[PDB]
Amino acid sequence: DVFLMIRRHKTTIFTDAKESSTVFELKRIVEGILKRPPDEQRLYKDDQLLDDGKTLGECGFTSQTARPQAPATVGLAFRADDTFEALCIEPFSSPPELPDVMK
Amino acid sequence: MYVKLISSDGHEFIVKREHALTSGTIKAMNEVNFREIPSHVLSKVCMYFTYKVRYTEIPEFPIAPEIALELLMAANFLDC
Amino acid sequence: QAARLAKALRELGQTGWYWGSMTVNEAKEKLKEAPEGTFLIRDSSHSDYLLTISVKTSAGPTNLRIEYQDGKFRLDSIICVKSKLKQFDSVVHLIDYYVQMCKHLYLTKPLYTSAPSLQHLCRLTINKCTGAIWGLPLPTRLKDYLEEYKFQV
Ligand code: NI
Ligand code: NI
Ligand code: NI
Repeated sequence: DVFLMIRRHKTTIFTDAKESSTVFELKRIVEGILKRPPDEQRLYKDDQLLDDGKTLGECGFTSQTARPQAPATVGLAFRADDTFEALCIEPFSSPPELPDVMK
Repeated sequence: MYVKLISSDGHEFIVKREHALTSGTIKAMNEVNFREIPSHVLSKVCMYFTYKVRYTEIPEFPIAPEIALELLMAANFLDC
Repeated sequence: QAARLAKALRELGQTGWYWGSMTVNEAKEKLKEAPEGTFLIRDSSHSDYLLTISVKTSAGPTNLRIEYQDGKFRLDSIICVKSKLKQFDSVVHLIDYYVQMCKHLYLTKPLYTSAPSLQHLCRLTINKCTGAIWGLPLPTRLKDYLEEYKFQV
């Protein structure tokens, strides 16, 4: 298994998949949750657009690299009428400054 | 199958219902809004859920010192 | 003495890496494929000893017993030179001491019986950063919780 965070705007999906499963199959997972078909989805590893036919392993999502405790991020962009929106992921909030004693 | 957990800052985390039930609080209470738990904390909570379910050789669960105090309070609140 | 022993065994139960009545054979089977330094504590099957450290070495799992005498824990003085041995009220402290000292006995990562609570994992993390619990922005109940287990492992 590979452990993933699928992220778009302010949405984050925690899910797992086989290293051997494909990008398309992951889109089918996204479609079940977020109700948008595969051809209205683009998935990314960082800035790299992921091809439907590649397995997750071939995209660089390995069980060593995508653990339950430290899932790998897949970016997600939807169709926006006649095009695709730009890939955009809202950062999580910033932690406060450490107390002094935690030096 | 899935539940939505919303942080104070409005980030929406979609996690397997089974995983979310790791929290006794969540188990007790489709969406849950956490008005007092920000996304840098809630995100790590969700990773904890995955880790706990998967490990129920258990690996280390690393926590940045910078989130540790808030995470402790959240974990205590969530009963996990 | 019983009060001290009670506190020590309470800490040991809180670790998540105390395996109780685990047999010698069970420990070796568990550590067989583990990385070097991986360790657990279990009961000793030997009359003279309370507890044993089972640890993976580069040559296979090995066992180092812990003595408990005069209200103090120390490593096996039959194996280690008695004069070079530190004595501890707390057996988790003993382990923590050796884990930190190689950050002599090579101990790295404990073998958990099950997944620790998130609360406990946060406690370990905070312990790595400070002993000054009184200065932390936490409710008293959570400070009390930190006070109960001050170790980094
Ligand atoms: Ni955005
Ligand atoms: Ni020795
Ligand atoms: Ni002591």
